[PDB]
Amino acid sequence: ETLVRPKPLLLKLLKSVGAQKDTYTMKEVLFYLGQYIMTKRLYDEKQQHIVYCSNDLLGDLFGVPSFSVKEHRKIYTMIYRNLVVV
Amino acid sequence: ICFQAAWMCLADDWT
Amino acid sequence: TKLLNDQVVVNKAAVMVHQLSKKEASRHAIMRSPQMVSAIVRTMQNTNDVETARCTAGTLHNLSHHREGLLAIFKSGGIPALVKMLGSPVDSVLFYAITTLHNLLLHQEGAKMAVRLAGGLQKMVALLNKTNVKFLAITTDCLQILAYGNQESKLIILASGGPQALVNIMRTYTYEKLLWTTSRVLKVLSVCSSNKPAIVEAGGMQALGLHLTDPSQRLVQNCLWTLRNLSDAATKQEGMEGLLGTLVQLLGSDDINVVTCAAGILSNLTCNNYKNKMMVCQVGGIEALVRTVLRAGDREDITEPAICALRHLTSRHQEAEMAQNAVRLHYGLPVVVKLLHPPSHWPLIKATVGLIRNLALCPANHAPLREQGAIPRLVQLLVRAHQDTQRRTSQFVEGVRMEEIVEGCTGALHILARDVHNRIVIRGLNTIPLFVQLLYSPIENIQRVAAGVLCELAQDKEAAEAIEAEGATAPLTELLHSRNEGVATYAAAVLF
Ligand SMILES: *CC(=O)Nc1ccc(NC(=O)C*)cc1
Repeated sequence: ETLVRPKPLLLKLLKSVGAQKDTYTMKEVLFYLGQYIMTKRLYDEKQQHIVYCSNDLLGDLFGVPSFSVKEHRKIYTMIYRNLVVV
Repeated sequence: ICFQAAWMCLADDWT
Repeated sequence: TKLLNDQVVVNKAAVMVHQLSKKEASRHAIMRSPQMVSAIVRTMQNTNDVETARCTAGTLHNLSHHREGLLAIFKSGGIPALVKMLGSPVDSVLFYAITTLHNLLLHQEGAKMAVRLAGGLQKMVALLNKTNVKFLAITTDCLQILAYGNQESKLIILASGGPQALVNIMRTYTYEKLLWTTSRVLKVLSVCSSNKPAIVEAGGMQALGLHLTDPSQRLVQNCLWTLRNLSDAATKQEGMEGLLGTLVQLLGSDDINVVTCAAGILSNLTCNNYKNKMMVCQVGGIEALVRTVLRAGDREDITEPAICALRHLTSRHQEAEMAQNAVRLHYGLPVVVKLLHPPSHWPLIKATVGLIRNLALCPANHAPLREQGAIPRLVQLLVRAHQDTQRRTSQFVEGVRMEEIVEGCTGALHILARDVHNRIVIRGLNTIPLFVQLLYSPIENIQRVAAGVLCELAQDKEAAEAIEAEGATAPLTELLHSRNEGVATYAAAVLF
């Protein structure tokens, strides 16, 4: 359990799926992303490791046209910027 | 589920 | 003395008694004298005047430096009156009352009880807001005479706001005999854990450790044996960039009782605050803790906090990747796994597996963890801890929950199962039967990593055959509604 507030860009991702708070235990952040990418069907049914976040809001947070879920540290870096640090 | 398994496995770096 | 047995003449008679009570061979019969001391005492409290209240108690100190006048004041009961004259605005009185009381707390039994009965504790703490270091140093000593060997007194120092005063005594003055007596007082108020949150919450620990250069070796130790206890509240406190730099530098001091203490704080201070465990990674402490385990050896009191601290640093923050890499660039991976082997006890092994689990987060560490012989040593203890839990039904021995060795070892095998070569080792040791026997465990934390380690094994088509031949059709099926979300996610992942 670790509390930290997301930057307003990411705060709209969790609002648009079912959240309303500001202080997230750094799990719901991933959780409501695990529903933002799973509901809109943003992956590739052949090889679902890849997330096609092109013409979509998710491409504005992580840069990049596409990426892989197995690139753990690359996506975690994309978290700590849309997230309040010192 | 192939995306569900890998993404849940991404959440294993924070646990 | 018939003088005393009489508000204008006591101003006179208490002078010549002050004079007669400085020569040690001429003050022999002025203390061993009955009524004279009795008539004083009460004309000190029931007084409006100043030079009366000054010269009244002005002789009480002069009566009180031989084993005669101390008893004459006690036998005539002045020890509950002099604590009324501990709120006197006359700075003379406070230096004629506190100086008097301090003598009654040296060679006088029966005063330690009568001072707490009268109410001097809540009075002497209201006096630690002065600036005359003579007054601060004497009064703080009186508080270490009443607190040592008494639990009912330490709590009276609590409610009196005593904890925070001694913190700002450290935070301000530079006089050692003040800072040492204050450290003498601050420990005995921190050995029992009802007196500890109110110390750190007043900014305590970042003021005790405000002494890094001070050649008073009976003071730095008197500050480090305090922080080792008060660590339970710094888990949420912040603003310690000047203490961590002090502590992380002391992981190499010539004494072994500071390496034991400085590491004992960093563990119980990085436990779950995102910044401090990201601060020692910004001062270069991720290395100094390694070359501290390299220094210890078979001394568990050092490695366990130096591992738990290193366990806290290698997971769940931004600067965690260098914490997982730089532990091997400084040659830790050989010595890390060699702590699992005997004679390390369960507390260290628990922290040791937990580190390796976090150490396997980085991909480059997968093989040097494999090549150093860690995969067998995990199941070598995963089987002993598991088969001990069963023979009890279908509890803390040497301090461990025992079942944490099951979650810790299975959770560390699940991360290393990401590497394909390690799966030939995890399966090549006949552990698919065991991992399935953990899906039935009533504990929530054990089912996740067990359902997760099979999912990493099942993606090998060959290894998926054995699991289905294990009787794994109901465990990873009845877990499909697990409130603990992770259990159902992997259980369905294996099923498919
Ligand atoms: C389709 C499928 O189940 N793929 C699969 C994907 C990922 C993983 N493991 C991790 O992501 C850690 C196992 C199996």
